[PDB]
Amino acid sequence: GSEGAATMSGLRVYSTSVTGSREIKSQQSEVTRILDGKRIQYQLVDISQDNALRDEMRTLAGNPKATPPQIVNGNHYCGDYELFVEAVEQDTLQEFLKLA
Repeated sequence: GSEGAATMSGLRVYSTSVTGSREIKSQQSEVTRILDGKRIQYQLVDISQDNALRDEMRTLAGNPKATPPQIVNGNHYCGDYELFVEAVEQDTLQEFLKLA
């Protein structure tokens, strides 16, 4: 095994409540689900609430035509649902993010 100390990471999941795409939701629900199960410390950022977010998110990510979900670490941009799900599947979710 491996034990020592812990680290403080500001995980943020940029999701929305009002959407028509639908598919997005799935990604959002999933991300949160996986994150939930993984018991990862993160904060659900409702971009819907504040329109600004919608933008702030796009910028952070690096695309105006971006969409949720969106994983962010403190001031780092993990990636999208795919990038996330991918790692998760690869069992390297710790690498993708800013954990290790």
